[PDB]
Amino acid sequence: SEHELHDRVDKLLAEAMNIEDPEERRRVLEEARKIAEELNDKSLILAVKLVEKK
Amino acid sequence: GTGPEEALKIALELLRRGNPEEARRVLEEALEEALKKGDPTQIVMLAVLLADILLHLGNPEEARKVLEEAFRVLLELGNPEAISHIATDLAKVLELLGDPEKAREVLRRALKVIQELGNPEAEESVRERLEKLEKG
Ligand SMILES: [Zn+2]
Ligand SMILES: [Zn+2]
Repeated sequence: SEHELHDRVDKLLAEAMNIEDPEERRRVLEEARKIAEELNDKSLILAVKLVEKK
Repeated sequence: GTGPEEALKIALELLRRGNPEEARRVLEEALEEALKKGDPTQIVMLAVLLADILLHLGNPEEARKVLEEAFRVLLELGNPEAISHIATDLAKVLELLGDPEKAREVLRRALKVIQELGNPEAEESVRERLEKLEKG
């Protein structure tokens, strides 16, 4: 289940990388952050933060 | 032209629409260029998506090759956050391949470079991965 959840985050982060509407982009990144912090997995949280910064 | 971001978007759609092999080839081509000319975030997300698609296609050794190639490049690009993600996904694929010893080596090498770069969040991230290795 954890690997499936990691995959879900990675796909949301890949999606956010090309989203043009800034508010749509925030929402998708928030979906990713939500999963990562619910898992309390520091590496997945940091994966979201890397893309948030870009 | 189809930059890394455009290739990610196309691949996500093709994967979801039942075309994983075509998603794979779209990312393989983009990653080839990003490894020479792309920034660390572009490299990371192309590589972790491509590798996971290969994993679930049943090609885990190809997934490892993709992550290992990206890992070697990202170790020199000065971004500890990018190193954390690529090493985490590489170590997990090595575990799934039945090679936990190389998973440890990957994480220990990532931690050493991250410590040299100076980023406590990236270092706590890789340390936690080293702890959570007791899985299969
Ligand atoms: Zn997966
Ligand atoms: Zn990942």
